Amino acid sequence: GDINKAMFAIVSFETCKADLLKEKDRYHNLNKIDWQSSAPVNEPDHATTTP
Amino acid sequence: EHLSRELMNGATQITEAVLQKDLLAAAGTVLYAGAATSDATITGEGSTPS
Repeated sequence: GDINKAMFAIVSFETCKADLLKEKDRYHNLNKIDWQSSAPVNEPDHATTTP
Repeated sequence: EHLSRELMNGATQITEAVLQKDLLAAAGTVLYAGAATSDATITGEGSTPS
């Protein structure tokens, strides 16, 4: 019943490649990402208003 | 993940094929190559192949 006692929290958000490239040093393994296969249409769990 | 991905790809392929067949069946201006006048007449052998 207390948020401060929670062990973990997991969030799903939408980004593009330019957003990740805004801070290049922060992220690794960008070249292995499959941008076609991880579209919002593939993942049903994420709830969004995007067509 | 793999099962879900293949399921969704199948869905998109099916819907596109369904649209295409309706487009072909609802054509307004129809031309038959050669001397054919109906789908049964198209023939590849003769004086005038289709």
